[PDB]
Amino acid sequence: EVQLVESGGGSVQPGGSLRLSCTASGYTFSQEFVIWFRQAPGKEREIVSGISLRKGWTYYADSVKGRFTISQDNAKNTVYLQMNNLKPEDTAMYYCAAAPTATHALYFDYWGQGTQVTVS
Repeated sequence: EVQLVESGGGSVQPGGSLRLSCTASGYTFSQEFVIWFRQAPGKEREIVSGISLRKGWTYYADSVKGRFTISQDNAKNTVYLQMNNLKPEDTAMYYCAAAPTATHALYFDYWGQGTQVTVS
């Protein structure tokens, strides 16, 4: 009984900006870590960012550091991904996922239908 729903994608010019949302519902208290991952057609899933909701620790893929920022709003039970200075290489479907621990990518779960980001 946890569900995550992604929104906020769109088409933007190179250098532009989007804010994605990951809106959670259900008994989400166990799901202390949240990630955003992306998948482009014919490529493998890439984790772009993660956050510990309890401690505020963050992770970023090297190629998004300085461009993307993950944050949370607990009243809205939402995690956001600010994407600034977007690049063609960022084009993909974006999903969010959550887990009780931060040891294995495989344990992250509960992604929704994703949201498309296109940079051109």
